[PDB]
Amino acid sequence: MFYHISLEHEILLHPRYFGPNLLNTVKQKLFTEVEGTCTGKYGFVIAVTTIDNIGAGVIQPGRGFVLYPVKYKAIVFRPFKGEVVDAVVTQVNKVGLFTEIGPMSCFISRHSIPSEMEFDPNSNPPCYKTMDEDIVIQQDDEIRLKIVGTRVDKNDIFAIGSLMDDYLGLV
Amino acid sequence: EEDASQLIFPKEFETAETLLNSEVHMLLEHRKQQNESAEDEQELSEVFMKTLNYTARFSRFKNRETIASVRSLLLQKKLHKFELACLANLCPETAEESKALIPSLEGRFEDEELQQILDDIQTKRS
Amino acid sequence: KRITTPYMTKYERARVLGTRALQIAMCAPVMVELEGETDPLLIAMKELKARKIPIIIRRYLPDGSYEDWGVDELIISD
Amino acid sequence: GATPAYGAWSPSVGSGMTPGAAGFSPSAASD
Amino acid sequence: NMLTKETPETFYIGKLIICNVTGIAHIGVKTRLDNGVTGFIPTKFLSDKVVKRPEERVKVGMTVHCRIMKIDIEKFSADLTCRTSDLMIAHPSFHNINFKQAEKMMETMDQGDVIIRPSSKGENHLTVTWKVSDGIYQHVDVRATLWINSEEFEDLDEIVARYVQPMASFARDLLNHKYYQDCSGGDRKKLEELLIKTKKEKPTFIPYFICACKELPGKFLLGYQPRGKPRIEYVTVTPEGFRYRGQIFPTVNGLFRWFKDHYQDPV
Repeated sequence: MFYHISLEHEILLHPRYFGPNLLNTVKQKLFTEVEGTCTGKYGFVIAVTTIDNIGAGVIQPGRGFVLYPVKYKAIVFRPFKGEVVDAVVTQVNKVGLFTEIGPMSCFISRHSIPSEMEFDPNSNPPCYKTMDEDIVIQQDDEIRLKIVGTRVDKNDIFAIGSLMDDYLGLV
Repeated sequence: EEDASQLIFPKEFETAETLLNSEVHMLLEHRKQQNESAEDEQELSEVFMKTLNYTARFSRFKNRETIASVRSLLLQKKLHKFELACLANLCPETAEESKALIPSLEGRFEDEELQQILDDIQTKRS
Repeated sequence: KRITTPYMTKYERARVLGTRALQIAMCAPVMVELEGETDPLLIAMKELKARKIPIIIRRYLPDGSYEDWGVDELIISD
Repeated sequence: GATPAYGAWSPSVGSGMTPGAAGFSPSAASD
Repeated sequence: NMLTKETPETFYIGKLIICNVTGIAHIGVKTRLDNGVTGFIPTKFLSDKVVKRPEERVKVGMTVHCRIMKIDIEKFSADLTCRTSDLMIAHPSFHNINFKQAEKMMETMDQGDVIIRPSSKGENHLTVTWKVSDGIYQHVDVRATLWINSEEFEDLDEIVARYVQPMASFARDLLNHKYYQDCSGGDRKKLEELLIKTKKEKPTFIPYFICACKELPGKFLLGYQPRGKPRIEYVTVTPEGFRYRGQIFPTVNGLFRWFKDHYQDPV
């Protein structure tokens, strides 16, 4: 779930970047460093909206590299356990369902799915229906789910869904 | 221990600012509009494109004034910040569905008091 | 409300000259016209004579406070 | 480079004293 | 196809096919191709029949790129063309140059002809040079620190029309001044003697002159003789107007009108 918080970071700037475009160069380096990455503390970062201020560059002793502890106002996406969101189904397989929560892909197994939703391997598009064939769930459909677990695979978040609670399907 | 169902989060995340699907959608759209201009600039990555096409399929309302109105009519209540995002994004039909999906609403408020809010949210949708 | 001396001590002058020379050695822009010289240290010395070093000194006080003094603002000793 | 900034120079004005009388030519119209 | 693994179907006419010329039988250069095809370049590919074999058109020992106009992989032929052609007032000019050599093509154009050329100090920089006077040229080194944005890099038809054209017109306005002179580029040693030599002919009337320096383009010299002591006062020509005594005038005549009512003070 997306949020807007204030973060901090420092980047070393090589002395070749000194000049009238110092602040512009610092901003450009900041943009291509903290966009799209992920951390286990704050979660996955989408992008940066604006920068608060530029700190005082403390030149290191014996080294021309100077660090700028910049504080930027960026957004972050850190889903937690128990949250309910609305995602889209990407692929339907007998092992389980595949979805895509923005910068995440979760996964629901057949055990989580109730017994009413059977398999349709005979039909060309992998789909799940009921006995009466009234409700149909397939790919490219806005299907909800519940985040019952979380995981970070070395700055690569991958949660797990569930389909036990009622009112989880077509709106 | 981290479970949003029981309204618990780390200290850093407790002081965060909630965002709605339409809000993040328009923020990313404006960022794309700014970045596409000013040639000789590093183009967007696949993360930006996937987030855009993910948030564009759940934009209940395009007008920014709709976002302002729906946040203003909701902040007047005594619900926490976490209850401002999920309830305004999912837009459930009846109060029973909202209470079932979010266990925090069970016993926190009356039935008609939440049904009227859900009806207002549904009407605010474009 | 700065109370430290308005003169540049020899230690600060030496350190600023060394740091500026190190920066020029690492391909940094100069702030003064070169008359046909190449050694970074002499470049820094000419720069200090011309009062154009983009460095400001932070003199820490015993209490904990500090004062930011700019090379082009205080008087140079040598 | 051998082509420095030329418009960035600060034009220094010279000072002096000349206690003279008012006997010069008049002004003109801007039209 | 079974052995070489490269049939003529893959190679089409017009597409550039590299023909590595390794040897010559009689006149041409018959070598091997990239796909193991015997590329025989005839005398037509090099334009040499009863003369020395084609070495400049076809690289001997190495691979020479040429237009492929023949599919003869199975027949041990390679119709690769050795020739490069076979493979296939206010006049703003352009230049896709150094500084010393560029001066050789500036004295021919008249005043107002602006030329844009790259810079010679860093990267992603440009220098705009506009005709000022006879021998005087202002080299505006745009990073004359003219601050601009990056979107202007795509279209350069407005920077000279927003900062050079009015400035060039204002500078040219002073060229046609009644009391104008050059004095060999306006040297400081030659412009001082004239002031003392012209006062003797008319001690009462104190005339004035205007000239532009050569070592520092863009700084005119407006001198006068309040008494038997010379004095010099520079003036800058901004894009919007002039900069005299710190004030900026909208029109050229404004500076002249304001100057004739302030020089009477004792200073």
